[PDB]
Amino acid sequence: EIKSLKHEIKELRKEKNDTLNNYDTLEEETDDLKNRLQALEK
Amino acid sequence: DVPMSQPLKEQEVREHQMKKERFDRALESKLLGKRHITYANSDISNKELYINEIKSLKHEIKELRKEKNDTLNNYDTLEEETDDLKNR
Amino acid sequence: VTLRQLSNPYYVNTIPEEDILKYVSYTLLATTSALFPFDHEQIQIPSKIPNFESGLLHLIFEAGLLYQSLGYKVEKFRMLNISPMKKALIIEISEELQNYTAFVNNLVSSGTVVSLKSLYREIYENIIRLRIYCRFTEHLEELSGDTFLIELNIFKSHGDLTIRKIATNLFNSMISLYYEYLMNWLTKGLLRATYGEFFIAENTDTNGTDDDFIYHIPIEFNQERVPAFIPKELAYKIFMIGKSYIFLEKYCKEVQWTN
Amino acid sequence: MEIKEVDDRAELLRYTNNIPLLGKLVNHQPLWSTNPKLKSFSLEKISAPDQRRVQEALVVKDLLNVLIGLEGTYIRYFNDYEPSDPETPIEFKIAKKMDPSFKTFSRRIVRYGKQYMILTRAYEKWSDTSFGMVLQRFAYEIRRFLEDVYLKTLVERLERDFNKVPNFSIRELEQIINETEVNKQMELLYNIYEEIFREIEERRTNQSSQNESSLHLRLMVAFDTTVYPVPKGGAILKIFQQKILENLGDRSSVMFLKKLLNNISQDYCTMLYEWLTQGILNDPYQEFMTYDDLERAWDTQYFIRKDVLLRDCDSEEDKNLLFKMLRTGILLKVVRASLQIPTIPSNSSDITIQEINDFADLMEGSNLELYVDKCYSRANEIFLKLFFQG
Repeated sequence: EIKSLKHEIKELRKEKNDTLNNYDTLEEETDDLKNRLQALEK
Repeated sequence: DVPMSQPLKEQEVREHQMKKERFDRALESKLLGKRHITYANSDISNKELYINEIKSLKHEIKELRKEKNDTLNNYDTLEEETDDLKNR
Repeated sequence: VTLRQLSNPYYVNTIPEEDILKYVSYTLLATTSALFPFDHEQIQIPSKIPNFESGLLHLIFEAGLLYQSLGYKVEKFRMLNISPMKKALIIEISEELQNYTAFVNNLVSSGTVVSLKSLYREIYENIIRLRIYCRFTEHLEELSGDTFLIELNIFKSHGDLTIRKIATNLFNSMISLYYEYLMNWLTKGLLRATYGEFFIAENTDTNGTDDDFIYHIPIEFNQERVPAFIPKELAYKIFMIGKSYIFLEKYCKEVQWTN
Repeated sequence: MEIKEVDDRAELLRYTNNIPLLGKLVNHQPLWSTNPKLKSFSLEKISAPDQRRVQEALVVKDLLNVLIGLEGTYIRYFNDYEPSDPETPIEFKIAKKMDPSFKTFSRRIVRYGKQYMILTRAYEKWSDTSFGMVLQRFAYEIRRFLEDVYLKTLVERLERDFNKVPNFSIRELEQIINETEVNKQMELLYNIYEEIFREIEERRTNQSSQNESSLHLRLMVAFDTTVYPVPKGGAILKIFQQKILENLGDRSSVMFLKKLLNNISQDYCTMLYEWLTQGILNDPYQEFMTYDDLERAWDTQYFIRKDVLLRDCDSEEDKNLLFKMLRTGILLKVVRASLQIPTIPSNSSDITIQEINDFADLMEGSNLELYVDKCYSRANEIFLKLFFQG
């Protein structure tokens, strides 16, 4: 039953990797809007 | 020309050797079969490096568990920043 | 102009290498550091330092924390009573620790290294040695001298050279005292200060049959405790030598010849 | 660059047995993508030719940070990178606002740094006993390289040129690296490691799958066709040999190949010399192609590990040579057991056997056959004498 628990933990890791991909696209959007902020300020 | 005939002495010594070899192989297969093939089903273990338990995996699980939360937290923060900067 | 000027405004809020060294001296010495508030387990590094510099200082403070944990472990093991072989093992560990201490003291006093990369490359051997000693002390409080020598002979077969060398040193330091026990038993029939690490033991547990040992000869020969580097026949011969010596000294009263 | 505030705390990893003995025991620093410590500066502000020098210097700095396995400001770790996972794929994301030529140079240098990190984790994991001390030696040698060739040349050339050399260009840096050829050596070693890992995978595929002359001989000899998941013993050296067969034409390549091969197989040829001169069997890592039982009461069965062989032993000549060597070792062990001696001194006969120094020369040359025939005749002489007179 330990292998099933490890598989469930790997599924949780996959879900968190999906959240990390969401974080990465959020980060690229943040970089784009930071460039926009710097362009509109200067 | 024509194909040469196989020598008589040759076939005689060949049949003699073949009879002797058949008898010898029958007798050898009859005597417990010294020929063998095995598969290694054993491995060495050295206590100091030999892991006392693999439970560390579940420990690492817990560790990764914590890390998971951190990611989520970081994600939230980024969102805020994004939204914040978006308002700007 | 120089490249330093191009990146000057980027790191105006960073700590120079001078204070970095002045405070890593305190941090690696297990002492407190004002620039880097040092907890017993956490270095608590400020975020002003860049992340790659953060990683290199993480390695440096990892070496420092290995030194501090080895000091804690050696203090703990010195406070506890151990076998003389374990005592010599602790002595070897303390020798390694003080050698690394003198090494880092020479590095601090001299300060010839200018690039932290070359500094880490120089101290990498000592870092690996300290890591090996921590890996060893992880299970030191559990194993006995026999398992100690087993793992030492194992690591002497290891493909690496430093592990093999350390294992050989510890094996020699333990086999010295093992030969000392052997010589004591062979010269005086004494099981003194053996700590159960000797294949011959004394068994005075009598159940009424010859309580005065008129014929019992309360000496036991443990075949399982006989190491591999000694034959069972030779171990039995040693046992019989000691038993006959005790028999002559105690029963036959041949004090002068036995002496 | 604005300093961003994150809680950076270095702690020793509590559990280390799941970490290789040469693996790192500290936690990794936070990631720039997750917990940046400095506010990044946009490269398009310095992508102009007048500010191209600032961008080039920052790129060179980030590349020097990557070469040692650390992240920078513009070239950050990839999305799948996990600093707490030793087996996760380690890639990098380069800033999109970088100069194209600078982007290609940074790609080359980040490939070099990634190969460095991969080989680092490789020899760290190879410090385990399951890979065999031989491979461990190789691992050691790898680290030796990274401790004497890669990091040394890096710190001596690239850091110094980036610090105290004006007019320095990333093109000049790449040309200097190509002059050092440490990048080419790392590339070839990475190809070797990829081939080794693919061989491990192929050994993992065949999970269910794995002569009358042995019965003709009055020997209790058996075969051991057990395949290991990782190459061990001669199967490693053969790869090296095969690499020597694949690196012909380049002198330095074959030189370094044979150098490492000898440095690693020194232990194996020492063990083989011990087996052929004393019959002493000592294989704590299952790397020698000969082992027996009793480690029927007096007769022990010898098993020949097919995975760690030195040759294919498929031809009749090779099979007879293997049988002769095994019989020599068996006769040596029998003589030692009968005479109750730990070792057989060389004065027991008029025949002496010298130790092997170069494994490649022993393989390509017949001096191996010379030694084998000599020790076999010596053992036959000694055994016949002891049985005819004793």
